[PDB]
Amino acid sequence: GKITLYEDRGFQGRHYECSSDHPNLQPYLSRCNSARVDSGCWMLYEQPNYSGLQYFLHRGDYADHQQWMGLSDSVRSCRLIPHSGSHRIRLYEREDYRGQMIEFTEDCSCLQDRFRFNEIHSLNVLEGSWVLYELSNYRGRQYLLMPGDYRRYQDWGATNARVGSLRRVIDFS
Repeated sequence: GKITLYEDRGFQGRHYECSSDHPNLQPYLSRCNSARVDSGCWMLYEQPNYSGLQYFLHRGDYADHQQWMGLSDSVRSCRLIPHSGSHRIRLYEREDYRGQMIEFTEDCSCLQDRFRFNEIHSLNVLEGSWVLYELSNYRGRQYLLMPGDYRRYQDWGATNARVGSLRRVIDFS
């Protein structure tokens, strides 16, 4: 994958290119107001070491941080999200894989049309990477999910269990 991050909007100003995870962009990039993703899928983070607010970017041209729903021009680390050639996830009503479970292999724009709960308390990412969204239609706080176990909502970086939609991490090209 390849991404170029720019200090000013419209692909202007000082910039920095990444082709792998970068845990601390601060020396190389003082702010981020636009990005061009040439390939791969990326998660931008407000704080170093993959912490703070998260934002999913795929291939394309993002002329303003608002296009990735960025709440500010602070981008201080980024992950190259591993490609996968399938997706499967189990979402659970309660912590520790308890209660009702609903399984997905495709995107879901409104979890509540499939599952009566406003919250998911644990999940198992069996195949591929996903972005979990606080709100329906891929809005609100974003949480990158990579293959592995998540016994509690705090394991995906959330401060509560609210979930509204779920998206596979896929490069269309």
